Amino acid sequence: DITIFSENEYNEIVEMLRDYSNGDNLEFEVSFKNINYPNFMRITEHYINITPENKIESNNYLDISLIFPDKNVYRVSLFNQEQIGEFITKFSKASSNDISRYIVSLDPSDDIEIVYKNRGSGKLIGIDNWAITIKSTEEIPLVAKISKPKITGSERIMYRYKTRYSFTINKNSRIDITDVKSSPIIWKLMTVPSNYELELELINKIDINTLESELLNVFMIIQD
Repeated sequence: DITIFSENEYNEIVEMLRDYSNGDNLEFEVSFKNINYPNFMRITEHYINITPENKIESNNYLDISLIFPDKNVYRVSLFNQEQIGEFITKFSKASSNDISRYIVSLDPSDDIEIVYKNRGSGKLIGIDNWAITIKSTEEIPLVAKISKPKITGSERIMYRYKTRYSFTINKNSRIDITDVKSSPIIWKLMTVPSNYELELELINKIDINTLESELLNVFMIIQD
């Protein structure tokens, strides 16, 4: 019998879980900090071997994030491997203004996912003793009427090439483990050293005690 949350953290997260179940397009995520390569290998191997095939989703994609002055983000995800290659080749010498103009011109499809991340609605709680962050953010999917944000020329761009493995451990939870190549420069991206991201993403609201037990299970895999 071991606890993750203190009394104040428990009560604040309970309110976050309530807000999550009540608001449209809200996501609830528990991000694990300082995941390195051997952790990545252990986690991926652990879940691939025991998770049923239809509950395993594997995706290679490029996330282009346009960060506006208000700190909000317009993010385009390209899933088609050839379009990723064409984008990298055609825009390697282009300016941020030229790239941003092309990014907002793209229309959503099965290979192109678009989302507007309202970081102002963001609620973030760090659990210092367990190196995790509990976050709830609004992510509005722009699918195929779309009213896109205006390009002024003061946008910052961040590129993230991701190799993601997603495991649906039950009806309300999903483990996302990702090998990420991050860079604000296009031609550098595919060769920059990988950072590793691990998250427990909710599909539906759960009791905080169920959240505690699920997080403890992930910590048990990570720990040496």
